[PDB]
Amino acid sequence: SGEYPTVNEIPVGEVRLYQIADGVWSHIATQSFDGAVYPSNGLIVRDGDELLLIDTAWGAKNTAALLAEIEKQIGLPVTRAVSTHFHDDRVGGVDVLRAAGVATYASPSTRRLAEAEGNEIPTHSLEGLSSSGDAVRFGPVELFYPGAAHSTDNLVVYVPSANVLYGGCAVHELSSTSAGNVADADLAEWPTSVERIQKHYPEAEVVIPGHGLPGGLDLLQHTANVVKAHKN
Ligand SMILES: C[C@@H](c1cccc2c(-c3ccc(CS(C)(=O)=O)c(F)c3)c(C(=O)O)[nH]c12)N1C[C@H](CN2CC(N)C2)OC1=O
Ligand SMILES: [Zn+2]
Ligand SMILES: [Zn+2]
Repeated sequence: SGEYPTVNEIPVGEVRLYQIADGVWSHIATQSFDGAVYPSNGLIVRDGDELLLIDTAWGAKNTAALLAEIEKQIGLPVTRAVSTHFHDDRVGGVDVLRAAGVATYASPSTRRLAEAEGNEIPTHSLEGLSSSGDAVRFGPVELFYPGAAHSTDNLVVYVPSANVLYGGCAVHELSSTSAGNVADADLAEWPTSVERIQKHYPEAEVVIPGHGLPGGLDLLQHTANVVKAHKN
């Protein structure tokens, strides 16, 4: 009833949307992994009379449910999707998207990693993002490569019309107590990558993590704090 959704308020196998700003929503879904249940976020950005999707809903059935939820709540077609790194919470569901008319994109680094690990593979490569600090425009968003953090390929997304910073899994929520799933992370570089985000997007008003609650700019510093203490 208007609070940011959590695993306790999303019915089994469903997806919820949350209005972030004019023409900006997050999507929230839950998934099981290694015997525990986790939420995850993605983004939806209005692109004229179409929608840009950032990240899948962590699995094929969740991503089908996402599309249905968008049709119900928004009613504009999703025409393009970007996955912000190679893990299943970002790309699992790309095959569903691709069979629903959505053109799927990711960096060449994400595509290589997804292929190597047996995850679903976005169709199109996003050039111009291979060097730390790189940024490109993609419809109504800017895509930014901050450097290695949660993964070596992680991208962040900025919505300049609304000053919304979608950090993806490079950014953690304020309640976090450790740096999440660090299997593919660079803990030593991650603070430097977060500093790059803070320097590039100082006017961000909303910051959305890859998992958990949105907040303000403090999510960035909090992230650096939890990563440095996880590494220690
Ligand atoms: C599919 C993905 C994955 C699965 C399950 C949980 C998470 C988590 C995760 C997020 C938050 C918390 C709570 S908190 C910050 O701790 O308070 C938390 F507890 C965990 C994150 C993240 O942090 O983004 N992601 C996860 N995967 C899979 C993976 C395995 N790799 C692939 C091989 N190369 C080995 O690595 C990863 O990220
Ligand atoms: Zn990940
Ligand atoms: Zn994640």
